[PDB]
Amino acid sequence: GSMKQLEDKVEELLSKNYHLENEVARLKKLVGE
Amino acid sequence: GSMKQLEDKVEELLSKNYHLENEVARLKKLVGE
Repeated sequence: GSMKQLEDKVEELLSKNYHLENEVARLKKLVGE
Repeated sequence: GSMKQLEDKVEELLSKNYHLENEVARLKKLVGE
């Protein structure tokens, strides 16, 4: 109910946020060194 | 109440998701061409 579905929606975006940010870090290493 | 605060939390992650993904796209252009 509510919280667990809304929070599951938030956390799912948190998961791709994890992926994007990690992807950025990897790319910015090549656009870094 | 609930929805507007939970959804505001989701949408805020959606905002950085926008930034990360955009940042990835820019970086992957340099790690692309």
